[PDB]
Amino acid sequence: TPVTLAKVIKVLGRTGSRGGVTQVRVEFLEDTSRTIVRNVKGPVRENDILVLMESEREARRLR
Amino acid sequence: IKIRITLTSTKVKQLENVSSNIVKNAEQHNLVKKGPVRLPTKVLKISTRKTPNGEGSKTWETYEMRIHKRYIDLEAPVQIVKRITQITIEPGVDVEVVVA
Amino acid sequence: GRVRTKTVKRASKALIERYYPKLTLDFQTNKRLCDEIATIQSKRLRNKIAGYTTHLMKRIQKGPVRG
Amino acid sequence: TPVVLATPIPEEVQQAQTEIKLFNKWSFEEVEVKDASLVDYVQVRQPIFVAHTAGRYANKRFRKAQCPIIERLTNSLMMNGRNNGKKLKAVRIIKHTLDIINVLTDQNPIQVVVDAITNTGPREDTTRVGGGGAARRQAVDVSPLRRVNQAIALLTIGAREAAFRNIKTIAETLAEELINAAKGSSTSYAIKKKDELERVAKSNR
Amino acid sequence: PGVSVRDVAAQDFINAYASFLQRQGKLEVPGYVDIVKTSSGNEMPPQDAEGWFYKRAASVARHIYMRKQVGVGKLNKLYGGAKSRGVRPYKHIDASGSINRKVLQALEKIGIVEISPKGGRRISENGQRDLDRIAAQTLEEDE
Amino acid sequence: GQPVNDFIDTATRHVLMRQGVLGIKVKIMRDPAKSRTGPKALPDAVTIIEPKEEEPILAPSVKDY
Amino acid sequence: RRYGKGSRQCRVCSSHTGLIRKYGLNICRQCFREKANDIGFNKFR
Amino acid sequence: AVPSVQTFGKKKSATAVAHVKAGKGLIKVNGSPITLVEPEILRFKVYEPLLLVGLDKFSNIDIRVRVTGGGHVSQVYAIRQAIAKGLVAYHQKYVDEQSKNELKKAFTSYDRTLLIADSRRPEPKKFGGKGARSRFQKSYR
RNA sequence: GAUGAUG
RNA sequence: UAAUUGCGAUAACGAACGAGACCUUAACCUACUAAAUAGUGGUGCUAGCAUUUGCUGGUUAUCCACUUCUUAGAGGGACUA
RNA sequence: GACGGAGCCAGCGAGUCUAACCUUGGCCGAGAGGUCUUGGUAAUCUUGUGAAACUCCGUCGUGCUGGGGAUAGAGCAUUGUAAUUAUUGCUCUUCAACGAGGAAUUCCUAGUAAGCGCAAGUCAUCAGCUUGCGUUGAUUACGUCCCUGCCCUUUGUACACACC
Repeated sequence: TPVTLAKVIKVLGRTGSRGGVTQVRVEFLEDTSRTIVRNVKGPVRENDILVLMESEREARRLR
Repeated sequence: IKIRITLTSTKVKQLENVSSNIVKNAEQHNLVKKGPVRLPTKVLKISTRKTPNGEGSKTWETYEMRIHKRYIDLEAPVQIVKRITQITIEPGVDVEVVVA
Repeated sequence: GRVRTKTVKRASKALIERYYPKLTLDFQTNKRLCDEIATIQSKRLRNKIAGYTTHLMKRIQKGPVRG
Repeated sequence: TPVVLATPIPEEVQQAQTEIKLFNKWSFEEVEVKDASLVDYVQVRQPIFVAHTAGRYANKRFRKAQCPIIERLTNSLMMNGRNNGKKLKAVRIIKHTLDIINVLTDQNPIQVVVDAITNTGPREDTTRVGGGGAARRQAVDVSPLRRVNQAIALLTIGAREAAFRNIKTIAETLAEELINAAKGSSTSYAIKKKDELERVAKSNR
Repeated sequence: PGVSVRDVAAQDFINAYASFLQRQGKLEVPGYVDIVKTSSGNEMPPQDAEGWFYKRAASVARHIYMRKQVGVGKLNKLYGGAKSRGVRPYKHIDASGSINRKVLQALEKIGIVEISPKGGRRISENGQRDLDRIAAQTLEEDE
Repeated sequence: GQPVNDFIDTATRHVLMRQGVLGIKVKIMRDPAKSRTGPKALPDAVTIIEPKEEEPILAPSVKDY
Repeated sequence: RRYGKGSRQCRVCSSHTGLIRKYGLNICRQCFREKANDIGFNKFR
Repeated sequence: AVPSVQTFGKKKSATAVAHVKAGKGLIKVNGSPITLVEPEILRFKVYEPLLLVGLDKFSNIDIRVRVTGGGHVSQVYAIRQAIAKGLVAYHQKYVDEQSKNELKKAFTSYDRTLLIADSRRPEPKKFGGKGARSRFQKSYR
């Protein structure tokens, strides 16, 4: 299957019961002007490029 | 006459008053000397448990006592050494003099 | 943290109300004035007191400060 | 012409006076890997000599990104306790392993390391989520820095387990682990584990 | 240019000199070399039962060169090792005095070392000539 | 802090009664302003010299000599 | 008597146990703490 | 008198006293050529100052170092720093400023330890454990 | 918005 | 904010202990005062190897000078400028 | 990785009055140790405490094996009036459990964890202990209130021995 790439444009604060996840807003490299909210497992900053296996999911949150 | 003037104490300020008094006293007489050679400080230690009975969390305490030895070499006649040994009595400082 | 205590905030406050003309916007000069103007018991405290005073002169430059 | 000095300095070392090569052999001027999501977290843009730097990279959050990836591979071999410390063995073991790689493949040995890493970082992982005690996994993404960190772990862990009670010396097991991983071959222990984690991550979406 | 012993690696020099003494055959071998072990810390005798003695003599000859004076004690320390002690942990254990003594006695007879004031042995004039001649030989064989 | 070893004197004594022993502990804090040797006040005290009143000039003047 | 635990005693309380002998003080550990200020052993670090 | 300069460098307990004077390119550590430094693997650390600038700069100078204290690794870091500092102190006194600045730029851009010592120092052990921050195992039953 | 008695 | 640390608000106003200050110890000073019971260099005597004025060494009863490395006394330095 | 030869580097400390202490050096012995001298009441001597891990070159070659040295026999020495229920040290022989460990559970955020040893306390003798010291030196957070607990406010209580 293919993969798609997006770029973090903001960090929206830690999530997870034990604090191990981070909430991020991404920006697709191609067909930009589409932005999704999803979760990350390790340390993450702005400008980092992520490899999303699938695109159309959006992440739950504690609030 | 050659002399060595070893000084010692457990409190520097007094040791400095007596030693500095020695160099000023000699320099007005324009004697020849080796300035005060300050030897390394030696620090004693006693580490012991705080508790006097052997119960409670294991906790240790450390103490210290310090020694500030100096020595000064002089070359002066006898008539002046006689009084050099008699000047500068200050509590807390021990002074010893070795001739030749 | 870099939060000063009241023994620093008040000491600097007393200096400005009595020595504004002589203070400047420079740490080093203010360091030497505090030796001629106030009796302080340590090098550490003296640096901190002067440092806040410099910070307050900068505030007064942009506009008056309450207190 | 090479400089002449009162104390002789061999000519082979004097050749490095115009460019820096790791262990005096392998070069840095052609190594780039296409995975665009990791160009900011694999340090192959500052050449070094001996893969022994003594850097202060633990004091701030992301400073470990600037450590050359060759030394961060070196650093992970000092494990399973008895070998904690003993960094010199690590500098020597990396030396043998690289020489082996260029024998077995005729490609730049550093390039093999960067390719193997970029093919091993798991893209999708999972976390435990629940309330009151009942626990179920959840699908999440994986950050750039962490793909490198976990990539090296799988590589040195796979090489080390192989070297145990096995005739092949440590330098080799890492050499064959690295060759396969960059080849994207299921025989590699690193790639096996990347697929297993991703498969579980997909079932729990 | 010239040459000094310090201009050649220790391993290269020690191997070259041990061969030389073995060949000339003018150094005394104490005879019980085939029985003893060089330090109590060890658990087996040296492997090279042929030329381990001429190897020890090669090291000690150089060691005097570098320093001013040495003794049986300095050499017990220098060649000491870590005892095992089985269940209990390790500890430094000094080497064998007899070997390190009879090497020092042997060296004087062949003329490489002489006693010196302050105690301990000392590199003699002759010893320097012996060790430096060979040094130039090792370097010349860099091919 | 250090001021304890500078400005405090203490003593602990035992007293014998028919009920049983009991202890008395006394602490005296000497005034630092009166100190003959050592610091003259606590580490955290700051005092400022009162400035002298100054009046401006009328017009610049020079004095000859 | 020429050696052993019983050859020695605290110079203050004649206790056989805990005696500290470094620097030839020969005082028991409980007694050292009380007398340290006067003996000259202060507590710094 | 012959032009000369003195410098030093440190890491942990290692200290290397480097003496420099105008000469013919001699470079020696502890009375042996630089080439014979040990442990072998870390030798290119000792070479590092010579390469990063160019062997040309060393042709007219003699450097003799003597190192004491520390261990087999910290010493090699003392040696390289004594060589780097010695060369820049020689250009400080006997050559123009523009050259001194450029030489410091080459070292700084590569590895700050060649000029400025490492600030790290060890921490004391505390009672109740085997080390600075480790503690003995605890038991409840 | 699993389970969690007792001295 | 590490802090009942401060900004402030305000039927409370002004104070006291605790924290901070403080003391010890570690990191810098080619700046001060010195120092064969610490070191470095020069010169005397001197071994070995080359030899053009070299490389490495020895000499505590041979001397002289000096203080980067070593000891301290007294200071400087960081205050987030 | 074990073993055998070479390479070869610390810092904190300690040391002789109602007296034998730290011990260089020469000689003897495989070792332990013995013996004649010597320096130190100490930045002077022991002490560059030539420590261990370490590096280099070789023997071994996945084999309970040259990993491990527990358990036993036999002799040789030191300290002490006196060691047998072996104080300890040396030498040869014996050469077991252990193939990475179930539920559980402990410590740790950098010269830190972890690896390696040295001085001191104890001492006539005996560290697998403790207090310090250095030497080699990573991986992983820069967060959270899920578990275990702490601090402040609000709220309910039939608790006051105070949620046991």
